[PDB]
Amino acid sequence: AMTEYKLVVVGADGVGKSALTIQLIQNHFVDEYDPTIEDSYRKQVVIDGETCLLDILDTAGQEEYSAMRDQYMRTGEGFLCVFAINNTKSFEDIHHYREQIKRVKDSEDVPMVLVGNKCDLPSRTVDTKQAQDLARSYGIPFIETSAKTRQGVDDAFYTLVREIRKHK
Amino acid sequence: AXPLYISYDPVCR
Ligand SMILES: Nc1nc2c(ncn2[C@@H]2O[C@H](COP(=O)(O)OP(=O)(O)CP(=O)(O)O)[C@@H](O)[C@H]2O)c(=O)[nH]1
Ligand SMILES: [Mg+2]
Repeated sequence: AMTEYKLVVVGADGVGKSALTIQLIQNHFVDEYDPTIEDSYRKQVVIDGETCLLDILDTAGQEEYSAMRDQYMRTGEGFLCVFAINNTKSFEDIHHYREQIKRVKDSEDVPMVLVGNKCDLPSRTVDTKQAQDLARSYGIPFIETSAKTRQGVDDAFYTLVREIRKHK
Repeated sequence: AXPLYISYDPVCR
């Protein structure tokens, strides 16, 4: 009975939710052949010596009804809250995603990691001082990633699993 | 906005 961790990836349209997940699951950067519909994926990985299974919901179609999203938001054990470092509006949306997760989990204590994706781009508009101050106000880790180069991707998911391990 | 549509979230209702 290998430990299973249920993870959910949330964030504004276009921040790279699918790109982060597809690098971990399929070892490539998202292209026109990868599907765009919301789905869950499974992956066996070794994190700090523990062989475990990750079950990841990649959210999409945010305005439409989804029975899977309804189930997995309630059972999710940890959430990656993603913004893009070149899109201030996506960073401004983070607090709304976090407030919704707390509302649906009916708890003030939910494992989460703040992810600033697209860190390969020169056009940064969200400074790390602003993002780190937000993560510190929530008591959660902050990591910057590039799903394109894969920088930080595996570490973002492993960091979230480390936060889930502290919940219990 | 939600931001996600979740059927049992009171804000979505
Ligand atoms: N430069 C760069 N572009 C990225 C990165 N990650 C994703 N992108 C680009 O951003 C766009 C959206 O990526 P995608 O992974 O589909 O984002 P998403 O958040 O799942 C989109 P949706 O909310 O509609 O499902 C694509 O054009 C993709 O190539 C990154 O790390 N760097
Ligand atoms: Mg997507």
